[PDB]
Amino acid sequence: PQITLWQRPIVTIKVGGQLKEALLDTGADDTVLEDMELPGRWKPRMIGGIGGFVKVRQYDQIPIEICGHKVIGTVLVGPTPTNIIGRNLMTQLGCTLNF
Amino acid sequence: PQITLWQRPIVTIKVGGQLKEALLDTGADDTVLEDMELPGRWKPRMIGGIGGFVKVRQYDQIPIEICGHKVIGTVLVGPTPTNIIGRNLMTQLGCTLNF
Ligand SMILES: CC(C)CN(C[C@@H](O)[C@H](Cc1ccccc1)NC(=O)O[C@H]1CO[C@H]2OCC[C@H]21)S(=O)(=O)c1ccc(C(N)=O)cc1
Repeated sequence: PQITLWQRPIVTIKVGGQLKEALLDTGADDTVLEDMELPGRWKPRMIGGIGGFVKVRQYDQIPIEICGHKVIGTVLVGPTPTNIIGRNLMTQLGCTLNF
Repeated sequence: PQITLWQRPIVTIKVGGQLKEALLDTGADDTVLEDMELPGRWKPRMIGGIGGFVKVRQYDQIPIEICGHKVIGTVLVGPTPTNIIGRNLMTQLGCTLNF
């Protein structure tokens, strides 16, 4: 669709068998999800933002369904205050910024 | 313009007489710039980023030139990893996200 930015661009996603709301975020290189269970091996990272850094687990090749579209990519899991869909998945949707 | 998301959507802005690089950030409610000096009075504000809450200076009705367009609105100034243009100004650009 065409999503305006008058409000937060929040969409419903399905990941790890769980349904949740997440923010379409052009300012995020990668997708970052609030603490949840995911299968497989992971690697520790530190990612930085406005309040400083948060410790996350990096999972690779995680399928996520976003607005009825199945995409796959890197997901970072940790104590983020909100679920963020980053550029690494938005590209798979063919999502662009337009003005 | 149409901006794909394979790379960071960075643009040059002109603000307070200076040129700066800034990130078009749909995950940001607000526009947040690194320490700067802007005219007029400021008001206290606390914002919550990925790492926690941060004190910033809120300046109102600041003109910024972005991609050839003049926007005028609220600018928060404080410790940020990068200058971010949030939805408050992107709406003035007429920015939308599209599939
Ligand atoms: C600040 C930018 C440069 C990076 N951040 C993405 C932003 O869009 C970040 C996303 C977000 C984090 C926490 C709560 C709500 C939204 N937004 C963000 O910090 O916005 C600030 C300014 O306006 C306010 O509205 C929402 C929170 C406040 S990030 O910190 O969340 C981030 C950092 C690293 C990565 C990564 N390494 O992939 C991904 C995301």
